[PDB]
Amino acid sequence: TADVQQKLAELERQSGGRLGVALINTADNSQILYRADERFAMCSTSKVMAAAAVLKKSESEPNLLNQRVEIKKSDLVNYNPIAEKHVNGTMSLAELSAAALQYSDNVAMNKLIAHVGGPASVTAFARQLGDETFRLDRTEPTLNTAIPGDPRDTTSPRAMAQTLRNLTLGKALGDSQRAQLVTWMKGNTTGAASIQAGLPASWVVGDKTGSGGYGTTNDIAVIWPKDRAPLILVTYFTQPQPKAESRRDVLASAAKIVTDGL
Ligand SMILES: *C(=O)[C@@H](NC(=O)/C(=N\OC)c1csc(N)n1)[C@@H]1N[C@H](C(=O)O)[C@H](CS)CS1
Repeated sequence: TADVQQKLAELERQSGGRLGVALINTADNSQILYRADERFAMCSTSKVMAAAAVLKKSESEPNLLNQRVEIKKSDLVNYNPIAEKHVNGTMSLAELSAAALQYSDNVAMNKLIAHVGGPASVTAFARQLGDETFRLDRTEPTLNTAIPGDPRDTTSPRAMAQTLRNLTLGKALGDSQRAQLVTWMKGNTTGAASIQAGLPASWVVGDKTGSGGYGTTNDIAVIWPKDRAPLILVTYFTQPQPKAESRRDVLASAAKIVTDGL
């Protein structure tokens, strides 16, 4: 629609920030892009890549997901809703992926990064997927700084949508891993107010939210509307003021504007 671009434009200005958007309609492989080629701080939406990178590995390491991992009281960071229940205990990689994807647990992310060899190797996995834009550079919690102009821990809407389609729908992962990722994302607890709040209440959403400094509010989602082919929707939104508040409603409006007619 001619209007869509102009609507996202006004949405962006009224919202007073920088709005990145990339929608893939698997019905006709069409796309809606808005600043789809600019870098945005990923924030916790980065957690999908790390877990996917662990999933990839398990394909070539029968278990891997069952390996236990020590939760040291030293490990705790700023947001630890599941790990904190296992200090001086362990959690499987399967349990950390789940905890990272569905509760945005920051310790589990750090564990995931650990077991794939640091952020550079998670980036190396993105390259094995043909994603040339994704870069993980830091650990939790500092990778969420979202300091403007910084390129650390960023990607583009276009890159992340194609990648997320490859992971949840395509063949980046074996059939069993693909299904596990989708179950995990389908079970997220943090997304109710972001992409999902812009869709009909009946559609099924698997999403990973992200938030960070400068009012940065992100969400990346695979969507299965009833009686339709799925959509991949990346919405990234960032703000000038370092202490600007989150704006999850911006992401819902964006999802609102790009699905009108679907
Ligand atoms: C990841 O992007 C996730 N949050 C964090 O990583 C947090 N801090 O790291 C800098 C954090 C602070 S409070 C909190 N709940 N998380 C994003 N935060 C949102 C949110 O609504 O706060 C959800 C967690 S409910 C996941 S996204």
